[PDB]
Amino acid sequence: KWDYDLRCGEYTLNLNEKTLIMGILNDSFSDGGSYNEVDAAVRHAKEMRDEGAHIIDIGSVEEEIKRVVPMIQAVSKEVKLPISIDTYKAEVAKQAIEAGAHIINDIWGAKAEPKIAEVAAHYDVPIILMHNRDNMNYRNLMADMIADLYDSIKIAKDAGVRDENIILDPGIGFAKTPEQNLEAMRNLEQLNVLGYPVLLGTSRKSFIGHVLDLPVEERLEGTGATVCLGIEKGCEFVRVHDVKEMSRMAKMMDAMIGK
Amino acid sequence: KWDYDLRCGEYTLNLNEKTLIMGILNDSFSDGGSYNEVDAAVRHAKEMRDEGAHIIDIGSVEEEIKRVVPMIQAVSKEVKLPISIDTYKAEVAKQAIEAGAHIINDIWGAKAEPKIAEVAAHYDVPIILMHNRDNMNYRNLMADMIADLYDSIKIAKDAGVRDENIILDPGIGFAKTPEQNLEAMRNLEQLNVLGYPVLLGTSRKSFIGHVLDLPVEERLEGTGATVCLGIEKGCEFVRVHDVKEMSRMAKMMDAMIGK
Ligand SMILES: Nc1nc2[nH]nc(CCC(=O)O)c(=O)c2c(=O)[nH]1
Ligand SMILES: Nc1nc2[nH]nc(CCC(=O)O)c(=O)c2c(=O)[nH]1
Repeated sequence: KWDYDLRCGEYTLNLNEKTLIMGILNDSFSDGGSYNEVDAAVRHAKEMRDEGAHIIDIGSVEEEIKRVVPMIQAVSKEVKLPISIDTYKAEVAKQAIEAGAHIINDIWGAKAEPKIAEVAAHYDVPIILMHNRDNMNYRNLMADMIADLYDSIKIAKDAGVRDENIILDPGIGFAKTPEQNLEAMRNLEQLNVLGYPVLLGTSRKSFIGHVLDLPVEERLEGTGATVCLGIEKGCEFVRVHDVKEMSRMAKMMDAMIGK
Repeated sequence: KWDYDLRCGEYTLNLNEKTLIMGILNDSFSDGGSYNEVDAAVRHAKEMRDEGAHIIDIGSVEEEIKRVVPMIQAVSKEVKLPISIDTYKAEVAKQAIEAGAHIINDIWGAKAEPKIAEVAAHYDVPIILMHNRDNMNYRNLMADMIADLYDSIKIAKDAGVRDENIILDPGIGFAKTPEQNLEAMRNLEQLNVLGYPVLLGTSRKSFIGHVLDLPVEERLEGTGATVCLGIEKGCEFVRVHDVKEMSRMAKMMDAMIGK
């Protein structure tokens, strides 16, 4: 039970009533801004909003800014929903919050560019710290993830990030072998000891294919399974591609566990 | 971990390698036997077999026999898979095992017709005892289910049913209000204390509709959720309509829990 709300500027996400669904949002001849790109992005944001999403996830440094900023301007204007920027770069994160993004989403947990934590602290936005490393050489998988995530928190907190603006992510499908991904899934509740909300990103990932022997477009039931087990282990967010399907699955879980 | 195998005549089901999927099998102008009925039933058994099922569930006393026997004769002849007979009637169960059914499936847990337990004992077949009662007046839901199931076991055991041929079923969607169905789902692990394999039948049931507000044909993600939570609480079998989808979901769960 959370004694606070996730504060994202205009919108506020309660962490107790339901599992929050973060939808993953989708051009040559262009460096960024086109009518085809930004319109296709808006149609997708609109659709995801209609089918249950609570957050929209939008994700060459000069290029990244000129691609992603126009998309954030449009979607935040036209879809009444908090937006997260999927970057590990300090400068891109700044840009995106300027252009209207509400939440930062760092796949390197402030280790790639520590200054990103300083960006987060400054704009007073929620930051997702995902587990990652440049190797798969674990002494004890869970004990090391928790160790590594903790170092991400230290960087965030030293930078002035408030406890309430910190969300953790086990980084499934990162620096982990098929068997190590399943181990983290099996032991996800361990992350709860750190005292922070947890986000789970497993949608359509490679290890589902390893188990089911099924290609990326055939991983819906597999995704569902990982979402269900994640919610049962106390996840606050799930980052999925199939918003309609996962929303229903999340909703039925919530009823059963009594969230 | 089970130190024995579920013995069903010609076929043997191991209870440790995977969650066993039981598929639910599907005429006017006829009292039983027609070419349309039994062929449509065989096509369905064949399909379910092809998409992951491990058991086929086939389910006016004179009528019941003349309807169900011809279907069992055909399916057991043409599909290499154990068959269960979904009845609570002693005479129908006898007939069906004579006609080739391998497992009895009693929705009244030997309380409607105690002589059915005697049928089961005699042919030495596995029997599923499902929780049921003629009222919803519970002191303590779980404590009462376990009490009631135990009385089913007493009838079975007095009749000569061996411990290894007994499987339990919480009887979700029976004698339980929408809120009581969710409570049993939340507390399913409690059934494990009785020492018997558990089968979970929640496919497309009314309470999924109550939660999701969705009609019977729109309850696939909801079913999945109940299956995933059930496997996580240690179910050995799931009784589902959507064999393709649930098999994949069962398989991905099994990988994650380490079954
Ligand atoms: N927080 C978080 N951010 C991500 N960004 N990008 C990716 C990669 C894109 C995709 O494969 O889903 C990802 O998996 C995650 C994640 O699991 N979690
Ligand atoms: N063991 C068992 N047998 C059944 N027979 N028939 C039914 C009813 C048919 C259907 O609605 O699925 C059932 O739900 C069960 C069950 O949940 N479990």
